[PDB]
Amino acid sequence: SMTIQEIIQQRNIRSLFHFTHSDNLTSILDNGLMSRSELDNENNEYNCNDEERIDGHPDAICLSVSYPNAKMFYKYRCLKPGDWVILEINPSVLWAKDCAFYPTNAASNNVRFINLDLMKGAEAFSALFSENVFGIQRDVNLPSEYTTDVQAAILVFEKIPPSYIISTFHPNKESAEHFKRLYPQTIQRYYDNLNARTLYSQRHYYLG
DNA sequence: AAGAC
Ligand SMILES: NC(=O)c1cccnc1
Repeated sequence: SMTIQEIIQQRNIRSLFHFTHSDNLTSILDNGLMSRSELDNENNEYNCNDEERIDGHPDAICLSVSYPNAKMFYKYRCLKPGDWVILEINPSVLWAKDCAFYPTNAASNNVRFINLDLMKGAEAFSALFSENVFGIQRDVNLPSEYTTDVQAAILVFEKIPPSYIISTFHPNKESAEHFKRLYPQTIQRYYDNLNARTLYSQRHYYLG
């Protein structure tokens, strides 16, 4: 059976993504990504989105494969003013860290009741690219690196050190420059015109 | 363009 690494190679996956409010970025670039449970245990300040955590795994960090969860992301941009950023993360996390793989949002009733052990591993990862995910039929032109359902999720049950963050995307140049000054060894990227296909876009538009 | 229960 194919390994996680083999699937990455075959599908041309190059990026994992994690959106977050800019309020969190200093702390993430300093300390790495941490779960809600761990931030609470360390008494670290953070700005979270979800007030329910219906997934049931507050000790896990949520990532996306190849494109952010543009639906949940846009919701929280409407609800929380200020700049949002998108962390780009090495696909190596998928094998190097303790990951569970979900073909849709990890809070969905379609996936959250399954034995967590069945969601680890290459078989669970391959399911993110299935021809039909709980009624979403994969488009025949969707490129190989994209999940069938834009909300497909990775839950990472340990910390992600900042060396796995390969770049960070900003919604304006000033935001990127601010963080570049503070973190000169890191890559801080930005869009000048947000009227464009950007990682802030819905995926169907981005790939259109 | 607005998850999840
Ligand atoms: N922060 C994230 O990128 C995220 C959160 C919830 C679901 N999928 C991704």
